[PDB]
Amino acid sequence: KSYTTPKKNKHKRKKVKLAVLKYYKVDENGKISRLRRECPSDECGAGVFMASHFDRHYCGKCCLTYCF
Amino acid sequence: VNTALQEVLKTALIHDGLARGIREAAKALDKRQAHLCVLASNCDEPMYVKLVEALCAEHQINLIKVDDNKKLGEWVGLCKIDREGKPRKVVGCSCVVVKDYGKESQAKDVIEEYFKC
Ligand SMILES: [Zn+2]
Repeated sequence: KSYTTPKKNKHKRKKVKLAVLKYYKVDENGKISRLRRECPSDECGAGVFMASHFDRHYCGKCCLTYCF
Repeated sequence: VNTALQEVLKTALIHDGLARGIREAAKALDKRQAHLCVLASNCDEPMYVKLVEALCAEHQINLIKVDDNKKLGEWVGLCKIDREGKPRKVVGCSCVVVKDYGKESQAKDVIEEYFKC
């Protein structure tokens, strides 16, 4: 049943409520001015959102990390 | 209007042409695919009312007003566990957009006649 080495947990995804509010920035106007950019590759759709990082910009399902 | 909307959502669930979910609604809005939607206004939403009205009145999307959001999850049938009874282990939904394929129905014609006028 139990073992000696401690079991490392599998990365269960966290619980975030109303997440879309930090993706589409809410300005004064009713325009969806989103700071998250758009992936120029046509293999992935425009809906499929990318990754937001600090020294790079990983794309969607294209597996192309558009670094600086 | 009630039987028409229930039958339209029923046949949309039959054909599975609806992209349910706020995320897939954002996919359809960014991909410019929006005909009609279901919305519940004046709820206990702390910030979401302005956001959903901003994403609704931006790209000619239909408007409908429902009282609260926790009963919105019964039209599309989210938590229909034990269908032989009133569902009880249910959470609600914010909005459901439907890309309708079976658009021709019994009274959706006069619903869109109201919508266009
Ligand atoms: Zn891409």
